[PDB]
Amino acid sequence: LFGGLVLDVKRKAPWYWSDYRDALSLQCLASFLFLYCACMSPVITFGGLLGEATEGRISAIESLFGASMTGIAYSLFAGQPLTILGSTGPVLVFEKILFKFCKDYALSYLSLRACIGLWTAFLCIVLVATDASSLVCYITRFTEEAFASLICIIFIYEAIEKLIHLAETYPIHMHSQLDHLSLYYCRCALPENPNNHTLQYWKEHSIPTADVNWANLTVSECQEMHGEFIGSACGHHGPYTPDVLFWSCILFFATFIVSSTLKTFKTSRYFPTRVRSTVSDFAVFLTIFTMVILDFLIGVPSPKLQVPSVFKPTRDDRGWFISPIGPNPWWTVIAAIIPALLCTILIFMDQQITAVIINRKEHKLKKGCGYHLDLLVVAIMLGVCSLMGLPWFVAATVLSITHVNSLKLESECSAPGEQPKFLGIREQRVTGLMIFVLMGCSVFMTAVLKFIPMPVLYGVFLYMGVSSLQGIQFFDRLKLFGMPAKHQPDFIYLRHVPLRKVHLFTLVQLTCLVLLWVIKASPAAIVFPMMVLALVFVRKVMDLCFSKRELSWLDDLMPESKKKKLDDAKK
Amino acid sequence: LFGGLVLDVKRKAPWYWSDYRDALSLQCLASFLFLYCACMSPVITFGGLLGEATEGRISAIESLFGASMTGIAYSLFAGQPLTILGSTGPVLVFEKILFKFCKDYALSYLSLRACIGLWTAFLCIVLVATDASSLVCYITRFTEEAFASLICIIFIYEAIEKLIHLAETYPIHMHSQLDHLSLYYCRCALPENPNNHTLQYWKEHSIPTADVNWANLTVSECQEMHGEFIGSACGHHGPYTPDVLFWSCILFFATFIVSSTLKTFKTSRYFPTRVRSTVSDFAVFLTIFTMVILDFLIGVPSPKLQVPSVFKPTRDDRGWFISPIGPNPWWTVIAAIIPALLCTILIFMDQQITAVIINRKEHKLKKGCGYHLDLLVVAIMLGVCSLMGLPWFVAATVLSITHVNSLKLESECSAPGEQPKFLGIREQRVTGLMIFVLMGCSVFMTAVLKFIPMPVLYGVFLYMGVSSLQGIQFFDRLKLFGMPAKHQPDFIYLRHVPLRKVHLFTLVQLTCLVLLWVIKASPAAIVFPMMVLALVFVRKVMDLCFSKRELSWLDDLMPESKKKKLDDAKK
Ligand code: NA
Repeated sequence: LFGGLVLDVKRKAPWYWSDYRDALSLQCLASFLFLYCACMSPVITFGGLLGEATEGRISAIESLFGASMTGIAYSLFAGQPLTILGSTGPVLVFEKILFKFCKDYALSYLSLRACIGLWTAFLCIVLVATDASSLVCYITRFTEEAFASLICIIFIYEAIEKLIHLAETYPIHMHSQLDHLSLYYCRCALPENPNNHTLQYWKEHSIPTADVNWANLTVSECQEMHGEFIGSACGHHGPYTPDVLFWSCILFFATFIVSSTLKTFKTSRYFPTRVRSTVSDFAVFLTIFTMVILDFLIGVPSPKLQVPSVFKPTRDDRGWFISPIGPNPWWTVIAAIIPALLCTILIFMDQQITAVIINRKEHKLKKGCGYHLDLLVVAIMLGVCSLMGLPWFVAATVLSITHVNSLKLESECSAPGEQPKFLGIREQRVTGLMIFVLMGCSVFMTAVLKFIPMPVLYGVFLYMGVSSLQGIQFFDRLKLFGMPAKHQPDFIYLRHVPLRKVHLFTLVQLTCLVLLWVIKASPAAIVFPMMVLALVFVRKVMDLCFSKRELSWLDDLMPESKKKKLDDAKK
Repeated sequence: LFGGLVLDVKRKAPWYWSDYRDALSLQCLASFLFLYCACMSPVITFGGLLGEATEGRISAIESLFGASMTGIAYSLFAGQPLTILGSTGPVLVFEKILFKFCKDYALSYLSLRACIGLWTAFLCIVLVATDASSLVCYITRFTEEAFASLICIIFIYEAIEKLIHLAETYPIHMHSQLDHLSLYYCRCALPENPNNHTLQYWKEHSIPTADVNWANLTVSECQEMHGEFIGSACGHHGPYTPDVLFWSCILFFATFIVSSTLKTFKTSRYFPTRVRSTVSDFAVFLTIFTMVILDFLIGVPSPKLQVPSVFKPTRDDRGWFISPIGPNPWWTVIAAIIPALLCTILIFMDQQITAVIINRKEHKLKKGCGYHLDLLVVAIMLGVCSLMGLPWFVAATVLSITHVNSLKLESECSAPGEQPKFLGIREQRVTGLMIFVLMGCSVFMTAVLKFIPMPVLYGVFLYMGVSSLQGIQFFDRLKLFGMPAKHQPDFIYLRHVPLRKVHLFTLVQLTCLVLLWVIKASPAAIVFPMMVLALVFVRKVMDLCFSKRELSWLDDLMPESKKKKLDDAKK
């Protein structure tokens, strides 16, 4: 109820200091380096992708600042501070819709977006007052996993989409004809039967004496007269990249084989435990390090994550921090209630589901946890980031899970080679702080990531997407389609529910994935969070479609390993 | 004594028909398909490499003809049908020196080599008459593993090394730095301040008015015209290749990863076992299938394997069948006894050590073998090859072993995935025949391998090298010196033979390996076989340096498999 959220803080304050001294060097150092690089790339790409859309009033710097701020407060005042936030599809689409709505009565974007951001923030406060942890517990595995797994796959989907997309901006000579190598050339030249736009572009910009200069230009230079890249070395607007496409694929493919090699070192027998694990958690940093040397030696001009080195608010119509919201006539502010209310619901439900996925019996919880405090800290930080007109980041699934696995407490007497002991997972509360502090300080740090190529981070991302789901029981079953039925291990959840019913839960769950997939692909697509509601309604039905016993074997709330221990000790 | 190799044939007669009907498709098909390709490129690089050496007296086709016969007869008429007689170092150097010796008193090269070939054939005939078999016992695991490990290590190195050479002969740019890509050029041009060498080459070949040609000649034409390549894309003699390095590396890595993935699919569990196992054997065939297709589609010119379709003598002044030697001074033929005596010794020991390495009991077969038959068919094949003026071939290590490992019976009764029972190996002896049958018929066909570039054959080569060294006990151990003794792998040495004693033995084995290694690298390298002699002498000394019980564990002529059975049935 109202004033019952105090109990969360009271129940985490004795533990608060005790969770700093928990932290160690040689593990956290590595986790911080890993998450620092990981977290930086989506913020910048998102900031840019969003920059074009909301017409140059938002850019890399605005996303960097809001992201620094958010990370610093979240890692301090969260009742589950192990979620490492990252943007999602509803925000990106929502902003575009806000933008399309903001093409009439469009006197300031910023004042309208602060009014919308404030209404949804304050509403998130109204939700934590009433009924934020009075319904949350009604959920079960079907829906939480349908949501988690589907999202995780998109993580992989855009890792690949990122690579294939590059393939469009970097083409190749499709048959080299080396004998004709010395004949290859490409020069810029004037349009032949030129379009009006090229025509208008040339006239109104006033370029004098272009003929002495048109015989050969640099790559940027031709793009500014809009001329044809004519030659036998031109098959697309972008010249024929010799090697970027095919090196990029080598970087991409080598990372996903090598990164998996490094994380499985933990169970190797060739060393004692002390030099083993410590090679197996520097992994992402070593893969960044070696692909960096290979790229340095044999110089392919492969893309990198670039960050600007100039510090400013963009468009000269922003202060660093700007309070005023007067320009829109007053009524629009009142009219914003219906979108901000749809958003407070999508934001609320995203957050809470993600909290449910952290607060399972996987990634064991040692101490108590709070829903209301978690929601409180996103709601206050959403309100202030919106008050400074900066980008929003919401608790993402795969990021939280990989953050939680990198730092971890493990036994002092490990079995010879085989049988590593999980023995919990760490919560420090200081690397989350430092990551977003050091990424805040990287407005003027441009050298460190510029070298770090884009492809190696893309592999890191896809590997991340794959390894989060090794603990999600559903994917295991998804991969059981071509597998025979006598070939699996004991898997108690298989022995007392028929094969026909196992496949039948996988087909239906897969149907709702396919259903999500098409709603995501609609030119609206914001129904998706609210779809988790329907996945609960339908779920209840299924007790009658199939026996209640028949779901107490799969969705069963306690994890499969424990029930294997339990049922074997009964017999 | 004499006529004592007859027992081998008497012991190979009973099995004769049963070892064709033993033969089964898809485990033999795939092996043939991978080998056909593998063996042709091996006898093609050695025939063209001898061609430059013998001023075009011996050709690759002469090499194809000798190879087709050498293999065809051997797989019919030997005592081990899984040995493949490959293009080996000793031949080349012998032929060099011989060519160098036939510059004083060397009117004819072909007749002199044929006389030596008949003499060394003859020397193996008196050797094979008496005691070919008895002296085999003096060779043991020490020497054979030392010898073998080095050969496989070298083979792996020249897979990688050959690839480096391709990048060296098709030069690459350190940095493209794309903006100036379009600015780059290189055109052929007349030599300025011409060197005496190109001055001379130009003059005597009589090619007038090259100035009108040298505005811009093609890469092939300029590179044999000794003209200077002048431009910004020529830092060196030839323009930088856009795509050859990265495409060759993609074929190389890809082939090395997919064949080893596929070959371990036996111990994966995605399908019923019967349809599982068939896929793994053809994987080499599958890597070939898909890479030929991919290169067919988007082409990157890279060197491709061609064979002379035209069936002829070389230089059109030498008869096919040639003639019996007679023109040379009679005495030179008698003088050839000493070089040929040297040759016989090395040929007998090189042959015999490879045959010992195949006829291990960890390499056991459900059939016999005959050393004396193998030398005998080698001796016939050595005389006929020499009388017809063709290249000789001595037993190569990796080819014979990758044959053996590629086809092996393995049980399908096993538990799914892990533990596929070893159940001996497979010696049908019908694939060797079928390989060499198809390259014999594929001497006037060239269309088959013109569409397979070298790099993919090189990735096959790297897979051959890595997978081959399975059976070598020593290399396993070298890789266990890092492993501690807390959870050390089960090697017999820990309780029966002290770590100190295993180490002293491995260090002395390694020193004699490094000594065989420097000997190989020596500008003679005739001395490589006689060293094997020394490896015995040194073996004897240790009979006073150590108890004999403590060395019967790793140099046993009964495998570990038997010791594991014995020592487990005692306790
Ligand atoms: Na999300």
